[PDB]
Amino acid sequence: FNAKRKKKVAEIHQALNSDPTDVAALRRMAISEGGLLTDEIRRKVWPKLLNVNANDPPPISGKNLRQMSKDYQQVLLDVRRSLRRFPPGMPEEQREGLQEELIDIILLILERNPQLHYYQGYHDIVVTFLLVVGERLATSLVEKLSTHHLRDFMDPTMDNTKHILNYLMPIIDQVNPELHDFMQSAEVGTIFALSWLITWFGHVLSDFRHVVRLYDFFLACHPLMPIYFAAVIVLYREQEVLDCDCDMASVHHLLSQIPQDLPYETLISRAGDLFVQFPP
Ligand code: BEF
Repeated sequence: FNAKRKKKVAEIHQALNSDPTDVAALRRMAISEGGLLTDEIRRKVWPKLLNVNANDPPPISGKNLRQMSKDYQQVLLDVRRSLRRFPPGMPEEQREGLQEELIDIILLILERNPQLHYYQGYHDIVVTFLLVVGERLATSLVEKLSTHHLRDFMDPTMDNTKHILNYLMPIIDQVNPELHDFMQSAEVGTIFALSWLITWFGHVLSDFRHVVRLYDFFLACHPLMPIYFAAVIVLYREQEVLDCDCDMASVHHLLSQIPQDLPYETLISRAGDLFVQFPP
């Protein structure tokens, strides 16, 4: 509704202009329907959700960032194969400048944080931020995300099948023991969910506008929330899975193929509920 949107926009403005900043009202707003509504609003709100300040604009990239980055060839390759992330209406020139900044953001964060290891798909998170909030803020926000919500993904000692994936099955079991037991016998594992988690579902929801609204939700929530969103998608598809061919090839095949037009607002609700009933 348009009356509701006007009220939500004024409530966001009231929260930004309060003392103290009413961050609690901003999480509520990010969690509730439509999330934060616009990128202009997100440029102000996302840094509050991650508790990052207007700060020393990241001690500049040193000179020769690219020349000293061992991951430059990998990052260049990943970024070049990411054109689909950009509005099809976006002029070629404008897009190629954003690709240049996307490379520099990733490389700068890696250089500032040598304990972090690049992974394929990281650029799907970084480009979303660059498109929403621009290059300086994308850098300081993603850096905060990289050292917290994404750290295990960027840790090569960390075994991603342990850790984050290890939550998915008990979650599904808590809510639907049949589906749990079914997927157990298919020996399907949890690897199917992994691409979703490390790219924050950029290839699960088609509409870029839906993806950014999901980032509102993830930024407002505890860092394990994406696993509950994965769980809720799997549970949504229960019938389709219970009608499957029961093996690691069938089960994988179906779940990996994402339905068009998922009810994201409903699934976002359900992920918050599930989070409450089976917390980390
Ligand atoms: F050009 Be792909 F590496 F098909």
